[PDB]
Amino acid sequence: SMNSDQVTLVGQVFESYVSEYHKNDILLILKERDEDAHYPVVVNAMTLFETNMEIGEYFNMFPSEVLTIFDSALRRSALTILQSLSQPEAVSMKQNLHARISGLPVCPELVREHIPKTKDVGHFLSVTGTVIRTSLVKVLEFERDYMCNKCKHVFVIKADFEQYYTFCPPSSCPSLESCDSSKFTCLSGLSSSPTRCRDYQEIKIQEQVQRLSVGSIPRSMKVILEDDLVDSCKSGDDLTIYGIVMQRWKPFQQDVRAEVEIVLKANYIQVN
Ligand code: NA
Ligand SMILES: [Zn+2]
Repeated sequence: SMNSDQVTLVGQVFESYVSEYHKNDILLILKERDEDAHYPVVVNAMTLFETNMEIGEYFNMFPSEVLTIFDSALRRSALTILQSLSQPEAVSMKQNLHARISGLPVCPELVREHIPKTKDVGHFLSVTGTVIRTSLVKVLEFERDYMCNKCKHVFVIKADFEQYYTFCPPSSCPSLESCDSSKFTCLSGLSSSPTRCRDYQEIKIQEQVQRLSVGSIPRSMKVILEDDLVDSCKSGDDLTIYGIVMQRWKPFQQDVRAEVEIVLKANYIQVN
């Protein structure tokens, strides 16, 4: 992963870029009414990567974690802009901010007309295709709260995207004080204290045979939409999808056969 030295520089370069080129974009988000909704901030990667050389290297190396760092810099930039207003009570802070990457440097390794292959797993790139199928939006739980039997420390576990958002019970207390306790209790179903549930949607895109590069039989691909990306396209649209190539899988069981799948975890959708 990245050490604190690299995480600091990444967030600080992004924070200054946003606070200089997207000041009004954050102001409009702050001016919105619904505080629990998810709001995007769209950024041109090409212009961003030109301000700093290391930011583009870490992004292409650790896209998932760099995007997480970007979201932390958006909340700090939002709170700074909010505190600069003469009447900060006229707007409301928004905690669900997502950095959505658009405009990658145009090159064959990042902008694709074909379905990415196994070699491309883990990389952030764009795929252009046509929507052939959309599913209904589903509400899914992505985090579950637990507590320690010895310290009463409430912690959370993350649903594994690669295993279709399934949870695995831990056996180590992640409290600040080293607890040897392996006994924990599940608090997810006992109450609905938070609404930590996300919108989820699957679409199917296919290569466009009307393209010179696409041969006779086009291939298809599942794209996962989450948060504010759901309901952003319909069957028939021409989409350019920016995101991370990933593998979802289910192991063999007693009577069940295994299945592995290459999908695209969308980060931005551009309708053409
Ligand atoms: Na063709
Ligand atoms: Zn504990």
